Amino acid sequence: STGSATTTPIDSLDDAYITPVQIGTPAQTLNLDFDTGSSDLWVFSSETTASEVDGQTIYTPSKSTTAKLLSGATWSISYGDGSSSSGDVYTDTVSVGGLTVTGQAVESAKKVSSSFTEDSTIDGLLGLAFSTLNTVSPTQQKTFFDNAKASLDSPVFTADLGYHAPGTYNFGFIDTTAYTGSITYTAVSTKQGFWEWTSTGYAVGSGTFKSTSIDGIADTGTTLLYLPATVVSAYWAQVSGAKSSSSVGGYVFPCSATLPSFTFGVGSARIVIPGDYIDFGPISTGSSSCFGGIQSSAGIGINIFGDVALKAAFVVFNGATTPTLGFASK
Repeated sequence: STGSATTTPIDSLDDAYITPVQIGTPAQTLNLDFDTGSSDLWVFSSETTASEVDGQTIYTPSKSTTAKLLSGATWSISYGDGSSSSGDVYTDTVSVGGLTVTGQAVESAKKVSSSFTEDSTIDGLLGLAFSTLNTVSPTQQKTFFDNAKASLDSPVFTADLGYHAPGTYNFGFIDTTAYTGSITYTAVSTKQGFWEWTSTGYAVGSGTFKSTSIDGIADTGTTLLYLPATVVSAYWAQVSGAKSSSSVGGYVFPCSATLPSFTFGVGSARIVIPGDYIDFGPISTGSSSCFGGIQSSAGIGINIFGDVALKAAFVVFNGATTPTLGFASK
């Protein structure tokens, strides 16, 4: 089997992407944030504290004839941005772009933090990291990908995120029309539960390539590109007037600038992030100070190849017995 679904930016800045997901019988369609940096499928629901729901579409398990309470199961998660959610668990039928899993753990939110409430466009998350990170207790649950894997034509999914435009998540096949040149595969460590790999270096604009190992994670659920302070300083030093602002919480730059591209290495291959991808617009409405899309990972504890990087590539998440990551230009 295979699945194919369109993923759509939630706003004009590509702050996140939502993908429609069918849950239950009859289908309840929710727009979820596909997140290769976490491993829980959780949804706004009929159980969510009413004051914490503001515009989202909710899952009502009592209206699904295939929903079954997973007795005794609870979940609780906190993300790297400080947001959180928690609740109980159902199993139900879940389909993505034509691909169907029965008995998928659907984690029903009883509580969500304010950032989730304030984002009316995201109805929940669908985790695509390794199932070892799943928070369900006392019996850890498998991700959608994990559950589908054996049935897929090939044990892979691919992320093809758009710049200010829709893109695609495919399951079970590689669309050879969706990229240019070749796919370069690189090793993955699953020891932290992430799609963790090592970039071979970087370049700023038309500058020379710096060969240096950068360990980080391929994370569709993170907006920006988070890299070591040395690398990030070298980038923003090429933008007149750019500076790190502790009051804003990162590098800002004059909205009148033309940003340079940023290249990262995948083995001997190179992915180029156009400068426009690195502009996240005014820090506040009407400001001429703009927020940068490349930020320091210092104090995160890990480097993160978020959407800014990933949307510049066609990315293969290869879930073979020995997982690997593949990157192509497009």
